[PDB]
Amino acid sequence: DDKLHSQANLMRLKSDLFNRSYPGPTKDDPLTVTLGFTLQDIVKADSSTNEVDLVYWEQQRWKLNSLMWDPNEYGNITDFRTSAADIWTPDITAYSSTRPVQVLSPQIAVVTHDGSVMFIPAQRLSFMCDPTGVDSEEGATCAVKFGSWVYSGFEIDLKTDTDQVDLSSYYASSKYEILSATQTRQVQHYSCCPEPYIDVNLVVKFRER
Amino acid sequence: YKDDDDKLHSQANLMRLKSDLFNRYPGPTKDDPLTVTLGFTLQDIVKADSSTNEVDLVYWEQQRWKLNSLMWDPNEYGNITDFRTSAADIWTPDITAYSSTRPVQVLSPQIAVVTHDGSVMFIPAQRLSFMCDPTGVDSEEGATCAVKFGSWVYSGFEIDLKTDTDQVDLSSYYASSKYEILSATQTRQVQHYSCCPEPYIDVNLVVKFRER
Amino acid sequence: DDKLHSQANLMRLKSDLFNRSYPGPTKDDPLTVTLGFTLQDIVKADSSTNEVDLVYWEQQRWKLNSLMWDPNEYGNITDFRTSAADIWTPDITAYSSTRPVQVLSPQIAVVTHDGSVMFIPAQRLSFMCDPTGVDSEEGATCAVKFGSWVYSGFEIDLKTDTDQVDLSSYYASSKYEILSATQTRQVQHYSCCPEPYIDVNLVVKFRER
Amino acid sequence: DDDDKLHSQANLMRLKSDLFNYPGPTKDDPLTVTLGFTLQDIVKADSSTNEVDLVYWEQQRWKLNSLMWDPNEYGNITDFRTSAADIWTPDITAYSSTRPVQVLSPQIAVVTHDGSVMFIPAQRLSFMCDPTGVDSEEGATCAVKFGSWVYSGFEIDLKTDTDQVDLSSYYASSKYEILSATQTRQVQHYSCCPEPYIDVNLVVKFRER
Amino acid sequence: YKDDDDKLHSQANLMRLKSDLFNRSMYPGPTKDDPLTVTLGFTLQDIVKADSSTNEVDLVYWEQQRWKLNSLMWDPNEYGNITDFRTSAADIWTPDITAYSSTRPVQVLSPQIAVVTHDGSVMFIPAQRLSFMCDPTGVDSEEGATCAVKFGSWVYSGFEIDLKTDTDQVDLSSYYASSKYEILSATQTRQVQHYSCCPEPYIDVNLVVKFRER
Ligand SMILES: c1cncc([C@H]2[C@@H]3C[C@H]4C[C@@H](C3)CN2C4)c1
Ligand SMILES: c1cncc([C@H]2[C@@H]3C[C@H]4C[C@@H](C3)CN2C4)c1
Repeated sequence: DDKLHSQANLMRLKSDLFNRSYPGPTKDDPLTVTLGFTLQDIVKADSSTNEVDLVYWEQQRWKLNSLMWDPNEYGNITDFRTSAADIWTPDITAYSSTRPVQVLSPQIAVVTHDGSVMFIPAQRLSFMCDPTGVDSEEGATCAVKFGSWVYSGFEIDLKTDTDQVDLSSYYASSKYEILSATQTRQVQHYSCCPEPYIDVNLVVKFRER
Repeated sequence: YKDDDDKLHSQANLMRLKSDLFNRYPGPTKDDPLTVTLGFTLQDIVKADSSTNEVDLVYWEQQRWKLNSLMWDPNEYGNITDFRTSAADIWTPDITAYSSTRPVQVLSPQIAVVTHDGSVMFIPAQRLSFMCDPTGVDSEEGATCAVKFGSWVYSGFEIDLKTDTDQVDLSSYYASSKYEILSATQTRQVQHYSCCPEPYIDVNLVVKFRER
Repeated sequence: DDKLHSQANLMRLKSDLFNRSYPGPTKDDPLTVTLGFTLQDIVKADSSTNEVDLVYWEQQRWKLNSLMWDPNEYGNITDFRTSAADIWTPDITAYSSTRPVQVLSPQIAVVTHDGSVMFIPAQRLSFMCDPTGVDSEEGATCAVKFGSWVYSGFEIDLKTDTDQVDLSSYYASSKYEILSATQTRQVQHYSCCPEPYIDVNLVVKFRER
Repeated sequence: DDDDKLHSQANLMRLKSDLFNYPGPTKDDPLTVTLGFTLQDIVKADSSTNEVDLVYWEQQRWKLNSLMWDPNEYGNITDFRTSAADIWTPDITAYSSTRPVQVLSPQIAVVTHDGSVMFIPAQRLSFMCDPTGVDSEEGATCAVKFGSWVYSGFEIDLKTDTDQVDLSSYYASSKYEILSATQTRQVQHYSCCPEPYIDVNLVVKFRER
Repeated sequence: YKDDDDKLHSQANLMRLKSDLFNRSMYPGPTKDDPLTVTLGFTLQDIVKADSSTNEVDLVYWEQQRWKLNSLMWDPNEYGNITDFRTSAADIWTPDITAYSSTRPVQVLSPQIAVVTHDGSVMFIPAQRLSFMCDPTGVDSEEGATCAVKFGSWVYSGFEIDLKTDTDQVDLSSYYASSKYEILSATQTRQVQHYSCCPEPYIDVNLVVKFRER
């Protein structure tokens, strides 16, 4: 019965939240998405096509008024897990991939009572990269931008929580050593559009182990 | 609390607009034809395979069209001038590469932008393998290949294709590609086939390239 | 208002047809499918596995009473488009593929007021084929049967409009040239089932350009 | 005649409606599945990974009281086709595959008025096999077992019509020729559990052509 | 006709049971207030391929998962003496156990069907092919090569899902006898680790395999 009670409280929360009266962000109702990368592995560097294959965890975080609740009204529940399909998620995309991203983890988000969401898909990505110099001490340098496909900086702003990519889980016996890995918010002016555009630029310098 | 009420207000206006529009288009017909504007942004020639004569491209395919049924007065909807929506929520054109050798791979979210004048813009990123003899790519002259894009089931009487320019946009071409672009054009072609009285329209993407 | 009139006539037509009171063909209500192939490219011939990859257009046509209408009753509309997934379509299958067929085009059918349906997918198909001889003047010959996977000749019959496969859209700079290509109706019996099954046999003779 | 075609069509729709308005087999309600293979091709024998790739047709038959009807009550209809998704199908699985099976045919089944079902998916299968000896006169030998993943012999009894694999469609210009192919029902008894477990062992001996 | 009725009878009893369990008023997954223990057991069937150009190895294994829920208990006496049943894994909550270092999406080789027993226990055993991060250097020597991959919930911390094994010993009794690689050693071990994202501990089972060319 006690177990039944906490389960009903959570079901009540989710029912309350998911039947509320979210169309995504707008210039009137903008959103900030925080991005951070945890680089696991540079799997392959193909010098015949200039593609490199990375494996990483991409941490996304955003906050929505419509996902807030007072834990006191819901049995002291302070967070819950739910399918990422149950909620709005941002359309963060690599801007220079050469193959569809392959998702390596379940698509499940953690929602917290302050309305914040954490969603961390693991991905394998092939992106445009010239690995010349990777067989040298200086190594090779490559970069890929991540951002919304269709929202401007007026509707979705981005930030990182740190400039430094998390290398604490980088595979110690990878074919490639990381010499440095940074992630930087960029502000772009494009001649085509009045709106500012924002991306996060992931830059990795690496060489053969 | 006032700030919260204002967000809900804007959110409610957008949901009312979307609800109004998606409860009101069966695709183009001879009586009601549609002009679709195409433009390519070429990002990369990834691979040129001389053993199979396939060449792989990455590009952004901009598609634009305008429907009366998607029009609205911003004054009636909280001054909203446009919105983002799933491409599955609206009709989209069946523009197809005519000489692909693999199903095209989509690299971007399939989300379109709709503006109050009824115009839609949809720009999927794609990787395409298509029929191309790369002979000469290892030379100053380079190699030349072409692929036509057009509707699968609509003739020129139902969908007219336009380009805004004959010049492919190369301002985002990957600087360290294995292949450099000598030229890239996109040309509207009107075709008359012996099989059928109705005219056909395609856009011919012609790319000249060589090893960097 | 005129445009809305045109559009309303089209929706009325599809509504009327879609709500009729077609379960597929039966022995009492058999169907004839016209099948035609147009070859675009022999992409690859693998002599290590005896698999060859072909790109082609497969033209399928059939006619249903239930899809007929009088254009006078419907604003003179003579035809319309529908997703192939929204109507019954014949389960035409290559008998000797070695990988799932890959679809290179939209799956959209054209329905005409006389009740005829035209569906023309572009496909890439890997099938069983020994390319020995392809580097000689006489080339190599291969064949693949196409037919309904589950309907016998008593429910689905097949016909061609011509025995000669159209080569005029064949890729002029393919690694392989076509020496001949024919398509022929065949009737076959298998131990599993008492009824005959119909196929169209595609026979292609080809060699290195 | 248009009325007659609608008549037979209505009869079929009525039948299907009646039938499609079963929790799987149980110890109290057991089911026999008959299996037979038609081996079409050994496509590939990979001595670098000890994987061999087979293309075959897997015939499955079983019968359910819930699918029976009197043809006299339904316009003399004696069978019909229906999507395999519309009915229960057995979970027959290869026990040593190394890749997900690739489906090469439409998933459509044939139901007969006696309640029997015939379902014959064409598949490409990679499975565990050491092809050592394949380039010799004696050839190589490989084996793979098929059976239910989750049902015991008290729920699903497996049977074959014949211990001979059907070779009547084996690709005559395969890279590999068949020396013999058998499909043998095996019953195993285990000390752990009161119920017996059943499989069909597919054994193929083959060599380079 | 009596037998036909009896069959219908047992079928109705099973459908009644399933309808009753799947409409209970609903298991929302584990929480800090209602935590769950998941037992894992690995059966290694084959090392298919070792790729020294990319340091990726491909395994085939069966991943046995077991857990128990109150909401899935019934009295067999109330349901025709039914003591267990099979059901699609989509009909029930299942744990999001994930390899932490795969390099390609895991491929499932077996039907997604679970077995539920009257005491509320569940057994789900998917067969999988996995590519993961692994340096095969040494595989062609007597000492062979050693690699490891962690398995754990992707989104549930140790406060919601505890993972356990029953044994250190990876089951090798169905390992392919003519594999390109023979297994020198295989162990499965529970671990607790912290990550940058969160303050909570996450639990994994570490699968360690020593292998060499046969
Ligand atoms: C009946 C039901 N499903 C499939 C079939 C198959 C069988 C194998 C092959 C030939 C014939 C028999 C029709 N078709 C293709 C028949
Ligand atoms: C919380 C929410 N989403 C994802 C996670 C990830 C994080 C990376 C990795 C380890 C740990 C932390 C759990 N899991 C896999 C935690």
